[PDB]
Amino acid sequence: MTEYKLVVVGAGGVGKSALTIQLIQNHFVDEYDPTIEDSYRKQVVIDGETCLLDILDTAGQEEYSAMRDQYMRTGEGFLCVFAINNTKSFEDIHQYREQIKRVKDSDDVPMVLVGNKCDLAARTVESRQAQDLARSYGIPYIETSAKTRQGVEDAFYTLVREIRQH
Ligand SMILES: Nc1nc2c(ncn2[C@@H]2O[C@H](COP(=O)(O)OP(=O)(O)NP(=O)(O)O)[C@@H](O)[C@H]2O)c(=O)[nH]1
Ligand SMILES: [Ca+2]
Ligand SMILES: [Ca+2]
Ligand SMILES: [Mg+2]
Ligand SMILES: [Mg+2]
Repeated sequence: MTEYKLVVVGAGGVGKSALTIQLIQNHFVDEYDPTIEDSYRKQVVIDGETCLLDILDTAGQEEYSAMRDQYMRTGEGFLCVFAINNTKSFEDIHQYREQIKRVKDSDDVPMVLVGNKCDLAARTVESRQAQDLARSYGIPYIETSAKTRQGVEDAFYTLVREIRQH
């Protein structure tokens, strides 16, 4: 069947793991255990197509930045995650986009910009600001909460649909 290689990237603590685990395992991870690099695989039906999602859950802790080139090489689509209550994490997105862009040598890499933790009220990144960033990359912006499940399937499925447009 069709395999889609997704890679989840973004600053430490933005909820990359919580998002992936919510998608794959249907529960919310409340505790914070920084990730080195984990893999998840699951067969799902997306728009009538039975396919395999191979998802790489990457490290946001900057001390592991050396591992980025490797995973950006293999991945087919990238979920670029920031947290809506973390302005620095939003600012950090460009550095992830730029590296993906360099590694793929393409201004046309399947990506989705994700504003996570939308269940929290301490918002410092307004939807419109993120929409604008995404528009500049030519990609969708989707808000999510790994806690409530809001937008979680939408984000990952949209990334699959972006890979399909390429
Ligand atoms: N309220 C709320 N908390 C969230 C959400 N997503 C993640 N968190 C919380 O934020 C913390 C960090 O989540 P985690 O998924 O570990 O982040 P990460 O981006 O994978 N970190 P790392 O880059 O170090 O691997 C955890 O306490 C988790 O419960 C969300 O949507 N809402
Ligand atoms: Ca829990
Ligand atoms: Ca682009
Ligand atoms: Mg993690
Ligand atoms: Mg502001």
